[PDB]
Amino acid sequence: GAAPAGGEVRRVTMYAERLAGGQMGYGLEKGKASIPGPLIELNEGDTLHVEFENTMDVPVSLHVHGLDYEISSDGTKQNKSHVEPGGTRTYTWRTHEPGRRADGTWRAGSAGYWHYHDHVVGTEFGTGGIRNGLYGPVIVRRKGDVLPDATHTIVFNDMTINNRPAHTGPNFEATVGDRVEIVMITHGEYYHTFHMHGHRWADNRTGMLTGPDDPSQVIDNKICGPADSFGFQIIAGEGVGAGAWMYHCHVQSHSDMGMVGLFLVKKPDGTIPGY
Amino acid sequence: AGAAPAGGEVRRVTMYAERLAGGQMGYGLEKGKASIPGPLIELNEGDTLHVEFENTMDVPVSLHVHGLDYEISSDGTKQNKSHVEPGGTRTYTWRTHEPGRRADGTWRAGSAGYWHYHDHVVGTEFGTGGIRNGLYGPVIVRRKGDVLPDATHTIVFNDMTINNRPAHTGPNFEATVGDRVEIVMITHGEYYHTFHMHGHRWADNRTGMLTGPDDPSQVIDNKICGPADSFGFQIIAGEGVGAGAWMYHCHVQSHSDMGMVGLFLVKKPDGTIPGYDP
Amino acid sequence: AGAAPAGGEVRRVTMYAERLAGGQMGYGLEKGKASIPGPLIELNEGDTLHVEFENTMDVPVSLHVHGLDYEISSDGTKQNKSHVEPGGTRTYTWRTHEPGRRADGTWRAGSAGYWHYHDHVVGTEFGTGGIRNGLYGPVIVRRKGDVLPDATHTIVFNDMTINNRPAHTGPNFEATVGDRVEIVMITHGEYYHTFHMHGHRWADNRTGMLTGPDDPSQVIDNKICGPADSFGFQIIAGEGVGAGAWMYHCHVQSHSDMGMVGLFLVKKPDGTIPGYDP
Ligand SMILES: [Cu+2]
Ligand SMILES: [Cu+2]
Ligand SMILES: [Cu+2]
Ligand SMILES: [Cu+2]
Ligand SMILES: [Cu+2]
Ligand SMILES: [Cu+2]
Ligand SMILES: [O]
Repeated sequence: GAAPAGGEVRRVTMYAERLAGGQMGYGLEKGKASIPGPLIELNEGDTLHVEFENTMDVPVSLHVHGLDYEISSDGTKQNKSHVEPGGTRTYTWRTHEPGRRADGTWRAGSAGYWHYHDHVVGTEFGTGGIRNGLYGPVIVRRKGDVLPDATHTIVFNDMTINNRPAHTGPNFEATVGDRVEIVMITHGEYYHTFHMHGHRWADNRTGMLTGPDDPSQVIDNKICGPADSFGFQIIAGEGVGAGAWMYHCHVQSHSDMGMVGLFLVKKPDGTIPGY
Repeated sequence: AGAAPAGGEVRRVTMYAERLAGGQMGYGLEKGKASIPGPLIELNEGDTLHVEFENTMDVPVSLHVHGLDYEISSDGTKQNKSHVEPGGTRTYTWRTHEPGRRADGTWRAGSAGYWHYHDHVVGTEFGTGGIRNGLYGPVIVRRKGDVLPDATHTIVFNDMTINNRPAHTGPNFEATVGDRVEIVMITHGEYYHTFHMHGHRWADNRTGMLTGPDDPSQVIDNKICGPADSFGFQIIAGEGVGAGAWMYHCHVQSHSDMGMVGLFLVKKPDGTIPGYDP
Repeated sequence: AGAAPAGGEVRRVTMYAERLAGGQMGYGLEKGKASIPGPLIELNEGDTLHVEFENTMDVPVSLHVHGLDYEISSDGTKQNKSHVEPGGTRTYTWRTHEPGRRADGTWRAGSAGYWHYHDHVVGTEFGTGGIRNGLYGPVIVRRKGDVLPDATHTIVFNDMTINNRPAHTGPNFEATVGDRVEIVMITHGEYYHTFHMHGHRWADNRTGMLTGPDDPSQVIDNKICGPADSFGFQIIAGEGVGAGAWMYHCHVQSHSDMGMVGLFLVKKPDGTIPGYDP
């Protein structure tokens, strides 16, 4: 389980659809929109052509963080790269490996925990579409990056997690020992502090120290604001064992009002103690 | 300088939750000795700590810890039946570990860092009322080799207060030029803050100081922080700037205007402070 | 083009505080040419700056700097008798230093970084009124060997404004594809912000560039920031993405909706911007 060298041109169809009760979501297939939208992952060097269709009765767009795009795939009304109702457009995202420039400085690669979202619904900064649920995670991996057993996306969108009703999680299940990858994105109006019980991570690209010389901070509590994105991998229950491990925003009124879910770590027989 | 040793001791300490003057509540290591912030707990990586906990209050209370190892039975949440009924007792166990290699080739981070414990049960199932009342405290886990300070001070931005104190009442912390001073900085509650120190700066990393010339960590004097963030650092008091009454404060402008200010009082060897009135 | 030299020279500038139209206030290096942000001040580690300061206004004002070394007499605070009366003058003295090894074996962090200065006295004793009015500016301290830019631009999030400008009025900055553009980014006031740049990214470290393949610093295009935070980076204009009208904005949704947006206009060599249609 280690990511390869990138460099493939790949193609994906994507759709924007209305969901129940005023919401809106991205999907890989019509009738399959989700909140958050589909996970996209790539290897540094890959190119991705998103053959995008707006099935909605209002204009919509797709704007991505981190990845390379020319201005024609900005996905903004300002640069006239939104999609009209019933319309179709191909968005192109590219990625690159790190390397030394001609001027001698080091050019950072595209790898990271990134995300895409709408930019034109409600306002010309996508305020309505993001509130409605038009956001999704993008993982760009670097060659040799350790691959996880599972990937789970947690989005703090105003006072919700993934636009869900308060105090309804979501929960994620794992088994003690699993290598679990979390992708953490924030949207909207408020700052938050994402906290996990039982587990901790490095505040750097991959969430893991690169070895004994990495001076990165090891934390279990990270402040974050609109359009911030980070990720990390942990070994479930490592050093702490099985249980219902809570994650939540640590802003006191936010947890109290429902920004909480469970990381359910099972013992090899499936049981979870005290839960 | 003096350095932390390797860890591995199994330790035991009694702790109590007591009601304090003015609606407050605090932790302490001996009866009648609770404080806000609670007592500084110091461990070397690999140490174990058994907290024999006693709740002397009329409300359930708990003890939850950041960053350290613990099993689900020491979660300190009502959700996993780990709170302490009024008058009750419970042994909370925290463990730590050193960094090292896993079979998968990845590096496992250690427990070292600037952590903190708080209540999870008073007021709400997230300790909102308990934190407000003052049930928080710092925990430092040291890695083998860490430089040891001449003194450690704990600054906690709890909502609009520093350490639950009234506006414009510090706390003030005294040192002499040349002292190696360790700040532990915790934030709690509802609001974001930015911690700023006049005349001093630190590295935004684990220890607060650069490991050497190849360390790319940013050097700052202003750090945004939100509820349950904890970071720490060590500075040489007055290094390159001299003695005097050096302000620390939140840099959110209405927060400093309203009293989130204290004084780092750096003295000359003779104990005086140039241009300052006690 | 080129690289920062080793610092060490003693320097002089005159700085003025002036009233500006619309109730604003600004600093400048020459009378009648105050600006918001204030004039950019550049030093190399080890340089000393003597600022002969004149307050041309009818209320007290001060000059306080982040990051740099100063004695308590150059704190710029009323609290330490370091403000300037109406009509008065005062020499503020800033020092900087190189990184190095201390006697007790630890590494002293240098002064290099993206810093800033601002008033501490107009409105409140934390300069709440001066900062609102526009009394802030950038200070760069470079390390020996730092790459130098083609151009430097200062972007200041001051409450719900950029550089005290009306909503949706920029500023816009122009480059040519391939230009090495430095950004100095400073936040002031009451609110937290998230600084976002379309089509470009940087490392969240001191220089904003990874020191090499061993640098673990995060790469981002969105940084949370709060009052008195300062960071900076250098980017290659259009690098890997080309020409266009690339927006930068605050990504807090209502903040962008209500004005906190500008444009990084990157031009082809012939000077055109494809599909720029204002
Ligand atoms: Cu929150
Ligand atoms: Cu965005
Ligand atoms: Cu504050
Ligand atoms: Cu907590
Ligand atoms: Cu903003
Ligand atoms: Cu300041
Ligand atoms: O955006």
